[PDB]
Amino acid sequence: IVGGYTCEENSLPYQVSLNSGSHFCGGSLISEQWVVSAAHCYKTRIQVRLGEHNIKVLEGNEQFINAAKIIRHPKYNRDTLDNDIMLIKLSSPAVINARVSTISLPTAPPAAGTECLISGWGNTLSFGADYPDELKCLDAPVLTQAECKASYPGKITNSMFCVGFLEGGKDSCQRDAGGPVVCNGQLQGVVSWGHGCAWKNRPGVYTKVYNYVDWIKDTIAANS
Amino acid sequence: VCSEQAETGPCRAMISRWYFDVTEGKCAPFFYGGCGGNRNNFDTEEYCMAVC
Ligand SMILES: [Ca+2]
Repeated sequence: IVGGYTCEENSLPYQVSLNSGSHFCGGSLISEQWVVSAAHCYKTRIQVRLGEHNIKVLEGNEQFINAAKIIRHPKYNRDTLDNDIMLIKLSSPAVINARVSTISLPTAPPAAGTECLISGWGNTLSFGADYPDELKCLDAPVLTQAECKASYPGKITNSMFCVGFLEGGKDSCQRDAGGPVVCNGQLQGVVSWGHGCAWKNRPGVYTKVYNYVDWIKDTIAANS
Repeated sequence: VCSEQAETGPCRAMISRWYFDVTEGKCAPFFYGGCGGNRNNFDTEEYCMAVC
């Protein structure tokens, strides 16, 4: 997260981190057994970490659970990043509490101008690398479709939308992928891609969770 | 292929990888975003030095 601030200690109970040798992506806990992330974050083996704030410091609230099923969207396009969304089924149910909890699936599409909350342990610099140990947040508006298509001519698909600032300075970044965009208490977005981080006229591009609500439900039922 | 700059690409994941650096004449680590970029991009240093 570039241009953001440190999240309050217990505030995003649904934020998760995906882990192999190390933290490489975020995710969102949507039921006690299922996580939403990005398809491009797919690995063959993933441990999920819940209840985290400082990924380097054991604080006592964390749950570490291995993925038992990792499921990319059937129509995910590796060249266009169309349908960049993924489900992880945890091998045991997460224990729901003050520090580990579910975020709602959207009941409607995002509306331009809505202020959202984006979070993750992503890079905090637009040039160079500075990876944080503590969870960062960013308040950012949903942009209009015109704004989104103008910044990325010929690249915005039906599964994509933009959140951020055309003037740059504030954005998600590397290691934020798969993490949540939350608007009015609902998960509207999955961190996906962008040109640079926080560059002028290159807002972050996100997967539109609302378009996969039926897919999410059916997949969860098919794998119960 | 062995002379492309290390490109992290548009995706926002953080994946430890290797590229050949012409200036240093040896392979080095970089963080790759997980999609796009170019072929100067290896999983291991040994494999990088193998190709470059
Ligand atoms: Ca911790």
